[PDB]
This record gives sequence, C-alpha cells and structure tokens, in this order.
Amino acid sequence: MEVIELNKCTSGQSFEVILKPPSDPSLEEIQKKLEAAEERRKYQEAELLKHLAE
Amino acid sequence: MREIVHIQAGQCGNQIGAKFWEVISDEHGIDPTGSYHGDSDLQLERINVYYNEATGNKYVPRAILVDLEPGTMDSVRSGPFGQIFRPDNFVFGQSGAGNNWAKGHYTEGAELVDSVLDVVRKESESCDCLQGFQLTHSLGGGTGSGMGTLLISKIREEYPDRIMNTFSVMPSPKVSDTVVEPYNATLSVHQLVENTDETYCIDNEALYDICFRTLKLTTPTYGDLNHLVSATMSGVTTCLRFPGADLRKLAVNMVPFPRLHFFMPGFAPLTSRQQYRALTVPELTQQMFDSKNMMAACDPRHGRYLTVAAIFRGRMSMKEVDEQMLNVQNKNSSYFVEWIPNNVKTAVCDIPPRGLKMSATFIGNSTAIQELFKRISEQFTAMFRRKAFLHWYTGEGMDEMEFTEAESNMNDLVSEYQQYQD
Amino acid sequence: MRECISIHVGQAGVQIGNACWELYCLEHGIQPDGQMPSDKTIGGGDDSFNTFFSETGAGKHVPRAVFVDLEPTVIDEVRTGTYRQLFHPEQLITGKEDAANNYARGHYTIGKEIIDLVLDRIRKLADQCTGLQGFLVFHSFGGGTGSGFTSLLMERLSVDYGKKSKLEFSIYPAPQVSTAVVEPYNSILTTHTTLEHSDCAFMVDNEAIYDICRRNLDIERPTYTNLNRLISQIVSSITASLRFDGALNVDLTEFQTNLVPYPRIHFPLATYAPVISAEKAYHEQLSVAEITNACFEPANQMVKCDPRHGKYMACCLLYRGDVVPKDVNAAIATIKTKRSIQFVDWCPTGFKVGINYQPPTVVPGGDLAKVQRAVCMLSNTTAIAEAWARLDHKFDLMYAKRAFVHWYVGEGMEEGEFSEAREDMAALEKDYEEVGVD
Amino acid sequence: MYTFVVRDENSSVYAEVSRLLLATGQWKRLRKDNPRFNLMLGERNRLPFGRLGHEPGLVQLVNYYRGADKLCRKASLVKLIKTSPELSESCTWFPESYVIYPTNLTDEREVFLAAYNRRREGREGNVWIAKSSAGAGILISSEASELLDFIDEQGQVHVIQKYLEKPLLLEPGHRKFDIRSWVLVDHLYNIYLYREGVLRTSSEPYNSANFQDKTCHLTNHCIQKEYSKNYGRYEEGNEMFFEEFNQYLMDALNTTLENSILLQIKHIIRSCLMCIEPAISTKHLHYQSFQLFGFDFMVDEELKVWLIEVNGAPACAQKLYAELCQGIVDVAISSVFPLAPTSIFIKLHHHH
Ligand SMILES: Nc1nc2c(ncn2[C@@H]2O[C@H](COP(=O)(O)OP(=O)(O)OP(=O)(O)O)[C@@H](O)[C@H]2O)c(=O)[nH]1
Ligand SMILES: Nc1ncnc2c1ncn2[C@@H]1O[C@H](COP(=O)(O)OP(=O)(O)CP(=O)(O)O)[C@@H](O)[C@H]1O
Ligand SMILES: Nc1nc2c(ncn2[C@@H]2O[C@H](COP(=O)(O)OP(=O)(O)O)[C@@H](O)[C@H]2O)c(=O)[nH]1
Ligand SMILES: [Ca+2]
Ligand SMILES: [Ca+2]
Ligand SMILES: [Ca+2]
Ligand SMILES: [Mg+2]
Ligand SMILES: [Mg+2]
Ligand SMILES: [Mg+2]
Repeated sequence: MEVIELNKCTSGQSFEVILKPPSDPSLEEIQKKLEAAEERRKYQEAELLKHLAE
Repeated sequence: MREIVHIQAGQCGNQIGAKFWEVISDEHGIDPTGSYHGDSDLQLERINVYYNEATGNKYVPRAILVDLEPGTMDSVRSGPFGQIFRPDNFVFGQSGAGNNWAKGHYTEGAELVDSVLDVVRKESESCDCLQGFQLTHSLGGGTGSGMGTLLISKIREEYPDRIMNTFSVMPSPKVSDTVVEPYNATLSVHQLVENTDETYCIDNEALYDICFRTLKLTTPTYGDLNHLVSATMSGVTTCLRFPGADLRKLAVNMVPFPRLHFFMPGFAPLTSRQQYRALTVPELTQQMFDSKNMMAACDPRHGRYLTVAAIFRGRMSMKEVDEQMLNVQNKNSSYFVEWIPNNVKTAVCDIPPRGLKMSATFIGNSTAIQELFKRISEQFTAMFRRKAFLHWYTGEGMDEMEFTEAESNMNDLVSEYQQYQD
Repeated sequence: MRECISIHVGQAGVQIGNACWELYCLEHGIQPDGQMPSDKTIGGGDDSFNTFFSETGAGKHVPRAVFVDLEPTVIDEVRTGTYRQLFHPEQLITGKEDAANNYARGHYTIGKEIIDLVLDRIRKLADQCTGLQGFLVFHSFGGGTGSGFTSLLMERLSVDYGKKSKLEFSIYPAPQVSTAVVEPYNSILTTHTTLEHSDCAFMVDNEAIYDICRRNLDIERPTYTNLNRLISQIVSSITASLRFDGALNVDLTEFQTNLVPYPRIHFPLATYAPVISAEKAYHEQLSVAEITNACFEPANQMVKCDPRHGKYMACCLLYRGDVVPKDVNAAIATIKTKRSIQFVDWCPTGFKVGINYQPPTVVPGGDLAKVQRAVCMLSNTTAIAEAWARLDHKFDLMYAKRAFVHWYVGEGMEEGEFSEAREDMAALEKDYEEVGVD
Repeated sequence: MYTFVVRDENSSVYAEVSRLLLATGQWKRLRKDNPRFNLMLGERNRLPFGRLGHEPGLVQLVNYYRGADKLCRKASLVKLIKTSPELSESCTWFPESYVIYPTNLTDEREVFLAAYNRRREGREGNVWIAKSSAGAGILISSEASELLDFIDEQGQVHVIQKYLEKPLLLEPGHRKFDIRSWVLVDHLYNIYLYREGVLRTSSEPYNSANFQDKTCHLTNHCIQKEYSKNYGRYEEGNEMFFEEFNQYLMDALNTTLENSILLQIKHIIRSCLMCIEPAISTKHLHYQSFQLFGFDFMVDEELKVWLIEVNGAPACAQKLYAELCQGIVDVAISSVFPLAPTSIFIKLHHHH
C-alpha cells in the first residue's frame, strides 16, 4: 500500500497507489477498396438494366 | 424532405387510393380544397412526405391517378375530396382493359404508359430528395394488375435505386368479378417478386369475412372493404407521416431475403356498432395479433414470422405497451424464427386516427403468406390445365409458355417460403 | 497546451455530442453566445479549456468539433438549438439521405462521396491547432452512418494524421431502444475495420444506461434526452483531465499508456456513481468509500458484465468533488479485503487516482441531482469480452442463414467481408480469454 | 406461462424437474437455443453465463452459480481452503492436502515431502491417497515414491491428501462408508440442506494392511457394484438412509446422528458456501443463479466429520428423486416464478 507521484495543484491532485508489484492501408489502397465496391455496384445495376431491356 | 410519390391504377386502385387520401387528409387537417385547418403542428411536421405545397399555402397530394377507362376516375373527381388532386395528374384512356392482364401490360396499357411516366417524372423533379414510390392496385383485374406492374417495371428502369412499395389487393373466388382473376394475379405476383421492395398483401376474402363475422355487416360492399383498407393504409404509413423511419430503413429491417417481401397487415380495434367503450392496451395487443384482425387471410399459426413491426397510436402507457408486446412474443415464441434476434419492433405515435382514442396497426413478414400464393396457384392450375379462358390472352399476343413460367415462378416462391418455415 | 478535435458521426454521435458541449459550457462558464466572462485573455490563451475551445477576436469560445450526418434532421437541432451560436456552418455537415442502417451504404456508397468533404472541414480545425493531440470520435455501432462512415473516417484519419491519437465513444446496440434488426452486422463490421485505427474506445451499452435511468432516476420509459444527459456526465468525467489543470491523463497518449498495455484489448469498462434522482426529496450525501465501493457493483457499469470473473489490466479512479487522497486509499483498502480483484500477473496491482475538486455539474432541469462528490472508474477487465460474445452470437444466428446480407452486397460490399470481420472478432474473443482465464 | 430450456440431457435430477415443470401446466419448454426463456437448465461445461439477463422484459434464472467450480474441483478446493482466511490452512475438518502437478507440465511437491518425511520419522500413520478430477484412476499407497511416480505417468493435475486410516466402521461387517448430503442454494443465497442423506457403504470388511485391493477402501456406488462381491447384502444397493443409520448410532454408540455428525456437516456446508459467497452471489446481478451441491463426507472412529469433496452436478438416490426434485421447484424455481409442509430442507441461517 504505497502512494507515488503525488502531484497537487489548485484545482485538484493526482497520485498512484501500488498494492502489489507484477510477476495501415495507404491512401491509394483505400481508394482502391472504395472504387472496387463502386464497380460491383455498377456491374449489378448494368445486369438489372440488361434484364429490363430484355 | 423525404418525398413519396403515390400512384393508383385501375378501378380498385383508384377507389382505395381515393379513400386513403380522404383519411390522411383528415389526419393532417387538409380539407377538400387543400387548405390546412388543423390545430397541431405535428400535422405539418412531415406533411411534405405526401403533399406538395402550392401557392396560397395549398397542399396538393403527390398522387397520380391512372386508368384505362374514365369511369372510376370521374367518380373520384366527383368524390368527396376529388377537387384536391392535381388535375394534370389524371391520366386515362378510353378502351378499358377487360379484366385482362395482357391488355394492361402489353397492348392497351403500353399505349398509355409513357404519358403516365411523364407525370411521374414531373412529380419527382420537384422532390427535394425522393424516398420512393407507392402503388395501390388490385392483382385480379387488367389495369391495376397488368398496367400497374408494367408501370413498376418502367419506374425501376428510370429510378433503379429508389424504393418501390405497393398495396396489392389479391383476388378471392368469394369476392370475385371474373373467373380470370387467378390468371391475372399469378402474372402480377412474379412482377412484384422481381420489382417491388415491399408489398402489403390485402386479400379481399379476409376483408369480407372481417366485415361479415367481426363487423357484423350482413351484406358487405366494396365500399365497406375499402373502409378497412383505408384505415390500414393510414396505420402502416404513420411511421412516415409523423415524427419517430424512411422507406429504405423499413425495408432493410423487414426484408431478410430479397424475394420474401410480402407482408400481412393488421388493424385494431375492429368494432361493430359497444363502440364507445375504451380499449385497453392488452385488448389492442390481443386483437392485433389475432388472425381475425389480419387482412391476408392466412393463419400465422401455420407459419413463422421473419420480422414484425407494430405501431400504436394514441395517448397510452408506452411502458404498458412494451409489457404487452413482450408478453405476446414471450407467450408464443414458437411462431417467431429464432435466427433473427429481436425481430419484433414497436413504435408509438401520439396522434390517434379519427374517432379512436387509440389503435394499433400490425405489419408482419410471415411465411404463412405462402398459403395465399398456394390458393392462387391451385386456382390457376385448375383452369390452365384445360387451357380455359386463355384465348382472351393469346388474342393479345401472349403465348402459353409465358403462363407456364408464371406458374413455375409462383411455385418456386411457395417452395422458398416453405424452406424458411422449417 | 495541445488541442483536441471532437468528431460526431450519425444520430447517436451528434445527439450525444450536443449533450456534451452543453455540459462542457456549463462546466467552464461559457454562455450560449460563446462568451466566457472568466476568460481574462480576450481572443487568445493556452489554458486547459482551450484544448476544446478556440477563441475569436470577439471573445467567442468555439468548440473544436465537427458534426457529420448523412441526413440533416438531427443536425438541424444544433443549428437552431440553445447553443446554435457556438458553432458556425462549416462545422455542421449533413447529407440528404441516411445509410438506412446499412454499414455498406455508409462506408462505401455514401461514404466515398462525402469523405473528402469531411476531411476538408477537419483540416480547417486542425489548421487552428498549434499542437493537435488527436481526435475523439462519437458514434453508434448500430447505425449505418455511425458504423459504416466512422470506419472509413478512421482509416483516412490514420493516413492524414499518422502520429495522432484517436479515441472512441461507441454506443453498443440494445434492443430496448432500437428498431433495427441488423445492428449486430454493423457493429462487427465497424469494429473489424476500426480495430487497428483506434487507440482506446469507451463502449457504452444502451441497455446499461437504460436501466440506470429506470433504477436510479425512476424514469419509467427513458428517452434519448435522458440517456444522453447521463452519457455526457460519464464522457465529461473521462475528458475532464484534458480540460482542467491536472497531472493524470493530461494528453490523449496517456489514455493508452494507462489503460491499454495490449493494443487490440483497448476497450476499458466505465463505472460511474452516484446517479441520484433530482426529483428525490433529499438524498443522503454518499462518502468516498461508498461511491468507490459502488464502482465494483455491476449495476453502475456502462456495460453489464461480471468483473469478478475476469482479470484487470489497468484501473483509474477519476474523482470529482470533496475528495482527499486519505479517504480514497482508506476505501481502496476496505474494498480489496472484500471484493475479488484479480490482476494479470504481468501487470501491477495498482490504482492511478485523479481528483478534481470541482463537483459534477448538472444541467438545470435535468434528471440528475447535485452531489458533493462522484467517481468514474476506468478498468480494463477481460470481463467486457462478455459483450463481444453476446454480439458475435447474434451475428452468427443471422449470418448462418445469410439473412439481410443482400442489402450489403447490393451496396458493393463483398460477402467475404462478413466472415473476414467475424474471424477478426473470434480472434479478439480468444485474446481476451488468453489474457484472463487460466 | 413460464418458459424454460434444457441444455443438459444427461441430468437425471433436472430431467425430473423438467418433467415436474411441465406437469404444472404453467411451464412451457422451448428449444435449447431459444434465448426467450425464464429458466435455463444449463450444461455442465462452459455454460454461457455472459448471455444471460440481456433479454428485455425477461427475468432469467439458471441452475448453476458462475464460479462455483472453485469449490467443486479437486485442485481448486485445496487452493481455496489453503488461501482463504475464512478457512485457513489450519482448517480442522479437511484432510491435509497438496496440489501436485505432473513433472511434464503453484505446485506443492516439496511441501508434501517435508510433511511426509516428518510423519515417516515420527512413527505416525503415513498413508496417503492420490486422485484427480479426470478419473472415472485412484491410488492408495504408504510410500511417497509410488504416489509421485503414479501422477507423472498421467498428465492432469492431481491432489495428494492424508488417507483416513481410522474410519468409523459399521457393524456387523466392519466396513467403511461415506455420507452424501444434498445442499440447495437459491437466488437469495439461502443455504438449504436436504433432510435426507445417504450413506454409500462398502460391503467388504475394511482391511488396513492391503491398500492394493481398493474394494473395501473406496465406497463409490459404481465400484462396490462392479468390483465388490457382497453388494446389497447388508443394505439394498449399499445405501443406508438416515433413519437406519441414526438407529444404529443409538444402539451401538449411544448417540444420535444429529449430535455426533450432522452438526459438523452443517458447519462445514456453511463454512464452504459462505466463503465463496462474495465471488458467486447473483444478488446485484442482471440474472439469478441457484445450484444443487453434493457434499461427500468421511467419519472417523472419533465421530469427527471430514469433508471429502463437493460435487456441482450431483445425482440423487433413486428413493429421494421425487421428494428432492419437488423441493427444487418449490424453493429454487417457483420462488422466483410463482404458480397460480413442513419443509423438506433445513435452512442454515448465516450473515451475508
Ligand atoms: N445513447 C443513444 N443512442 C442512440 C441515440 N440515437 C440513436 N442511438 C442508437 O444508435 C443505434 C442506431 O444508430 P443511429 O446513430 O441512429 O444511425 P446513424 O448513425 O444515424 O446512421 P443511419 O442509418 O444513416 O441513420 C440504435 O442502437 C440506437 O439505439 C442517442 O441519441 N443516444
Ligand atoms: N483422504 C481419504 N481418506 C479415506 N478415504 C478416502 C479419502 N479420500 C477419498 N476416500 C474414499 O474415496 C471415496 C470417494 O472418492 P472421491 O469422491 O474423491 O472420488 P469421486 O469424486 O470420483 C466419487 P463422488 O464425486 O461421486 O463422491 C470415498 O468412498 C472415500 O472412502
Ligand atoms: N377491396 C376492393 N377490391 C376491389 C375493388 N374493386 C375491384 N376489386 C377487386 O379487384 C379485382 C378486379 O380488378 P379491377 O380493379 O376492378 O380491375 P382494373 O380496373 O382493370 O384494374 C377483383 O378481384 C375485385 O374483387 C374495390 O373497390 N375494393
Ligand atoms: Ca389502341
Ligand atoms: Ca483565453
Ligand atoms: Ca494508427
Ligand atoms: Mg372492375
Ligand atoms: Mg441517421
Ligand atoms: Mg466427483
């Protein structure tokens, strides 16, 4: 039961108590993901329109 | 500003649509001349969802009236609220469709469709952000069924990423105009399977039995049946017409599989004329989930609910609502699929319908709906196996193969409902 | 002084953010017009509160915040609300139609078209900072924007601000206050793509906030306003150290240093007490020991779970009000002899303590009663993994039938991203077990 | 209408409780994966406690206390007793025990040998017994060399404890026995002792000079009915109930079952359950727990009671299934989910 690093100021104080010691994707890659999903959307809508044209 | 464009096609579609705008116009305080005269700001908060704001603070419905003969729409124009519809939005021919899906879809209807899309395009070009479309029609006739599904096909081509909703009256031999109604209903159902996001299935037999057995109407009329449909359309659209979300959010939460988007609606109370009695929350809940109060003529105890949405209207105990709803689920959990957690959602609205202290509308995506498509399929095959009445259709350019494919599409849809019921 | 930028995404993030800045203003003495009478340095200053508020020459104190929603009805509340004068238009970004509770729609379809605009508005706030610390990102798990667009924003923030810390305040989905059925999908999709981009995340379960409102505030059917005011109290207790003079959690990096020794395990459990009903006749003010003891009661946790059956990796006690270190250590001793507090063998069994003398501020007319002292405990327990298990299980029930999957595929997402996300969660659940159980 | 689920089909006990629940016409059974339940008869291993109490509007109850395995595990019970100040290392009613990990894997090997060498030097009885939780595999031996070598051949944690060389022997027969007490803890952590116990007796004369034949040393119901040749001679199924055993203690030892044994049993049950109460109580939890425990006791020729082990998934005696299972529904289930005496349990009051 020890108290360490007791810091005090006008608005409060802080301290530590030890009870026991111990024992990314680039900007380019993000654009590719975003544009790949947009391409699959375009392909799906093309097939729907091709379906409606038949 | 999430505007909805309303379309009503054919006799049934225009008579039901007429009453619908009659009911909600009252709820939003719009009079027969489009002038607002309510007393609550809640009426106008989402008024632009269905009405356009014209000069002089006039509210004009965003509705397009379509038919292949003039008779019915002349009635609407002469009806109670007939003056409120934009005159340019009346689009009609003179030939009629002879209760013939082929005439509405391929011949007579195709001659008139382009002019209808010009009006649709006009209403959309004035929408800040178009939510989607709703169509009221019957499946048993020729115009609403054949031309209605043709309109849906051309609306999906021009607005592929907008929600398409319909209120579809399914034919029944007990409330029948002609014997070819199964032919027309089977041809339309496949169109709906492909091209609608949500279809509220309204069976005329359920409406009839409700008017006779429950409402104690000795001799029901189409007008009486339309009273039920009006009240139901007002209930299911409360989510959209008052604060509390949009069509695509509803579809996302109600449709787990693209083709199984056919809903059973329900309404409560349904009182015969003991009509002034207050209705408690438990009573609302017991009736709303009772088959007798459902309008698809399917026993939910024969299948299972994929999703359920319930809307309560009036000033009531929201705490007491949750208690009763959770009481219904937790007392019949064998009729709810266990692989969609929390598939029963409830919403409250403070504004009740005219003449009711409180009410409840019920929107269920149930596999029991396959009984409806089974009835139609059996009636279809009873005639098609003898090619009875086909000449009305082959005479308009159709081939027997198109009927065989519609038959198979229907039986596939039934089989798809059957696999999820187990 | 180093600035912090707050980002609010979706309805949950916007409405919660609106409640927080309301509380922040009442705490720092800022009026709805932005004026701050106590700020004697007009139009400038590097005080602690300046980490969250910039200043104009006219004396206005402007939040370092950005609000983002793909639909404008929630943000229009801020534009015409009580504190409308605080923000200027560039800070409030709104689309025309939401993501329909569809992760893929928020991340891909609509996100791709608005992401550059958001980063541009954030860049403008960053340009006012002389030493930006990082970002605090508020959002829901279940919303299509809160989940889908947030994950995209966190990826770009890591690219545009590599060396900057990012913390989340995430709302965990609860059926009692939700009409959406696909939220398990969205929660797991957004956790998967956000995991490697978030340094520390505070999950708040609506179920827990809901029950605290009914149990402690006697609200029969809590509203979002009730939930958000309570949530902003907890958020205020957590961010107070960045806005006031102090020595514990003075910058965003110290949140990871003190709460997250293992990076993927960065979801601390928040516990708060006391929550007293204002409508009460007059409550007996609780002692330091009683409010501290309350931090180990499951009923006051932001996520319902049983810390008795996990292991602790860290633990901070944030006190506000009449509290002196003598009473804190006395209560801590009393609790170690009664409670089951198991620490991991490779972590010290200690408690970092911070005391702020200014007691909790309460919104006039709110539901919370004024208390002389309050505490928020931040503890990294493996017990919070219970929440992942619950969520992953619901995910498995629906995904086994592919229910609702077509909605996501239809917006351009591949089906494989579902299983890729689910396997990442299964690895996350395994990490918690390796750290906590024997 | 209350709903419950069954997730352990092998539970003779709760199979009867499920039979009784349905017989009331007020309980409905659901599939084993339906989350909308009031009561869960959960599985033995890896019960998903984390998923309980998160269904809106459903009070949920489960028949297992999360964390009670500390008491019902061989190695765990030893650790709990030796490290819990409430029980202390000097606990007088639990045999001297040590946790011994096999050499192929803290561990108490050297501590055991020290106390062993002390007994060997002081001419005292130095007979120990080795066992584990992965057995049907038990060994009784007086040489430490055999005990340790037997564990290394295995691969699971074991426990070595003193073997009671002076057990109380019923007569006629000159035979060993053990006592099974059933204890039910409800959601309020009330400790209820079933008024009916069972002595699982050995039908073979206890032989103290031959621990190789484990038929007169191990009083397990399965061993006596498989490796013993006098099964069912003195009492049906090697099961003597309290009525007969009490009458015996009066005719022979001139005492009662209550004064000589039951007081100690009640004290031991309380000490064990009060100890772990702060760790397993569901008083302030989002769900509720109850559980049936099976305490096994030993009795020496001094009428001192010794605790053997605690079973968390115990079976019952065939003659007491009806009375006990009904009692489980009365105090443990219907107490939380009421329906539209002279209790069969003995409430052991205590301070929570
Ligand atoms: N605590 C709290 N939770 C909220 C609030 N608003 C919404 N939620 C929760 O957030 C989830 C829904 O996500 P939203 O934030 O509303 O959706 P969104 O981020 O706006 O994304 P969209 O789908 O485009 O609308 C549900 O679980 C709600 O319970 C709020 O104000 N406070
Ligand atoms: N220290 C000891 N001294 C004397 N006998 C002992 C003993 N430990 C165990 N026994 C004997 O072993 C038998 C019980 O063994 P134990 O209970 O450890 O195995 P087990 O747990 O697989 C059977 P159950 O769990 O059903 O009671 C009793 O009949 C008892 O006579
Ligand atoms: N509920 C209801 N059903 C109708 C109404 N009018 C017709 N129907 C049903 O609709 C089918 C006939 O279709 P109809 O609308 O008259 O054909 P259309 O004018 O060519 O579209 C039959 O099944 C009728 O039972 C009506 O006003 N209300
Ligand atoms: Ca013509
Ligand atoms: Ca200043
Ligand atoms: Ca990073
Ligand atoms: Mg007609
Ligand atoms: Mg939203
Ligand atoms: Mg055992």
